[PDB]
Amino acid sequence: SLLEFGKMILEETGKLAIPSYSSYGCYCGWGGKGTPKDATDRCCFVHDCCYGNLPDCNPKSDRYKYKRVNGAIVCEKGTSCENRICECDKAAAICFRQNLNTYSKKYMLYPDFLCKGELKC
Ligand SMILES: CN1c2ccccc2[C@]23C[C@H]4[C@H]([C@@H]5C[C@H](O)N4[C@@H](C5)[C@H]12)[C@H]3O
Repeated sequence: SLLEFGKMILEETGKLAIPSYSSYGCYCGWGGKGTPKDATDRCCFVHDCCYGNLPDCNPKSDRYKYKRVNGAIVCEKGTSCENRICECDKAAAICFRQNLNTYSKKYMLYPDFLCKGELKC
């Protein structure tokens, strides 16, 4: 759920998912249109796609458990949905951490009309 995801992000990047990741570019946060603006936005695109592979799960509200073995994220065993949701989130958190160097404040609160294009998962 958003509770685990938000905490994962904070731990990984040091940034508060809200508002650092919840209104960035074309895919980070409400939204799903156009060409991703940068690496961080691509992380959110892939994340969106990952959740898209789970039509009968509920990623925003289904809670999972995860632990950290030193710095590594390890998804704990739960229902099939919880395991798969956790893997989606873990990947996004790592992706965000891998692209912190290019994270740009100019993409925060990015206006909708500038999100143009088609990009299939
Ligand atoms: C296609 N679509 C869906 C079709 C059928 C079930 C679920 C989904 C979506 C809605 C949502 C979300 C991501 C994000 C995304 O932008 N949308 C996609 C993938 C999904 C994902 O959970």
